[PDB]
Amino acid sequence: NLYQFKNMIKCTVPSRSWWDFADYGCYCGRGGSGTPVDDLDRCCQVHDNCYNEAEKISGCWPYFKTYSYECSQGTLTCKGDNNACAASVCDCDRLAAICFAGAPYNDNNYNIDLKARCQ
Amino acid sequence: NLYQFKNMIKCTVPSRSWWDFADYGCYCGRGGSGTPVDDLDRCCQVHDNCYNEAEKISGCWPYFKTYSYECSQGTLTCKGDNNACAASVCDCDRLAAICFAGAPYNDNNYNIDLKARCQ
Amino acid sequence: NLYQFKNMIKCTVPSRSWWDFADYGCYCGRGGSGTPVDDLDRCCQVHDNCYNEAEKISGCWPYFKTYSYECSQGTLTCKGDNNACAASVCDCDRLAAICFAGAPYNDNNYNIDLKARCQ
Ligand code: NA
Ligand code: NA
Ligand code: NA
Repeated sequence: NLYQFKNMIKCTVPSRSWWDFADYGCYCGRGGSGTPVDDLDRCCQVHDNCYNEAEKISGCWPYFKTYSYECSQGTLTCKGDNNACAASVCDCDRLAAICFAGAPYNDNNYNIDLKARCQ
Repeated sequence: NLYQFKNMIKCTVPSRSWWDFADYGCYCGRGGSGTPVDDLDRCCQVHDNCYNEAEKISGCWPYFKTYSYECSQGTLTCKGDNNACAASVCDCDRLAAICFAGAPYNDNNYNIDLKARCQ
Repeated sequence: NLYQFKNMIKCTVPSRSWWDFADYGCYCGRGGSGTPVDDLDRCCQVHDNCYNEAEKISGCWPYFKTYSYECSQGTLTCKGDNNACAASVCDCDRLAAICFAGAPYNDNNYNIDLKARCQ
């Protein structure tokens, strides 16, 4: 669910706010089209594609679905007790959190004009 | 709930992204005031008024309430097993999805400046 | 939960829309950094800090957590039947609703450019 994704992010990028990732580029936190602005934005595009695949499971609603994971400080693991939807969503969140940790953050791509940059 | 509304939209307007409707005009996806910018925006205003009416039912929370509906490809139906809140919310979502299918989409009303257009 | 906070606001500031508070300053409805733009924005900053403290309770997710409160027209009370997470979240929402009622609303701080005002 949304809060668990937020906490995963806090596990891997403890210095940045969840808000820095909530409105970046063409895909982070909002938007589903256009050319990704930079590598971080690409991470968000992959995450978006990942959630769309999980939504194919009947009744699977990513932002609302609770799952079992663990952050053993810096390290993320999706636990084996998860159902199909949970496990899928947990995987999507995990991979994105790790993707966000490696990508550089360009302050200029924060809170951009979707009409001007997103195709 | 939010995901079911998203899927209703995908049933009736399969070509557009849910994101195209999430930030349009003065009423689509956000905002509750000002003069609607075009016919599509009017659809969103009617939907907003519809959710406010459903919220009069104790404990009825539109974006969170799950309901029974079906999309038999292009066609939408709210199933008879729904409680009062569910049935109401399902109706609101159904009528808007169909409204969105007929209204033309003006690219210029996407992600507008609420301060500049919304009274 | 989100809808209950919205209703608390409607209890204390019946004249304004929930939307007027959903995108104001650096902290209302979104953003977690920068210098608060005015007293209303400070209310939102305190509310944000309050939710972060409640999130320390295992499994406590503010926007999703349902609680027991009552609005006896103008007056707000968090009922004694709430668990730790509920009671905390209810308190955060109550204090903010009352804070919003006293602070003046500056139309110029609505839907601002986060890049330009938020540090
Ligand atoms: Na690159
Ligand atoms: Na017309
Ligand atoms: Na002051």
